[PDB]
Amino acid sequence: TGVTENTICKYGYLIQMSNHYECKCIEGYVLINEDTCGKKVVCDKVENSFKACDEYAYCFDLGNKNNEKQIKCMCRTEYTLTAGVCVPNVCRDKVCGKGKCIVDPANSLTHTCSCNIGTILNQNKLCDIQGDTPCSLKCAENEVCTLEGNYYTCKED
Repeated sequence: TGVTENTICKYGYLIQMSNHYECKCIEGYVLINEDTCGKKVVCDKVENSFKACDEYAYCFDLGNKNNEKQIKCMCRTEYTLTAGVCVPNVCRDKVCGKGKCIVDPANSLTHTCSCNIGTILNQNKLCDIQGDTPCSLKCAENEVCTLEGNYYTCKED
């Protein structure tokens, strides 16, 4: 199973889309897993290899028959680039319309689309249908569900 209403996001907070929950990271952090974030690290040392450097990305160093550092921010294993951002392999060059491609929690072998609020998912797994999903987050004390762009999130009053 992926992110649910009771999922705890390490160094991140819960957001709600039309048909799924997701974890979004605190300032200065990026996603390692669906529910885990780590500090965004600058890839400028071999000592920093495999540290978080972007969403689903970690620092990677190449020894191209060299002694110099050849380091870049690379998609973690089981992830690949799509539209300039690392995505799950099941999301390789997949489109969602008004939504975000994710791993399908009901079947890890396929992808699905987490649709922006105001759009629901069509039977072809495209976010191109107009529907309004109510907010189902459990917000903390002195907090209220707030629509921030494409996703609901709990915000302070």
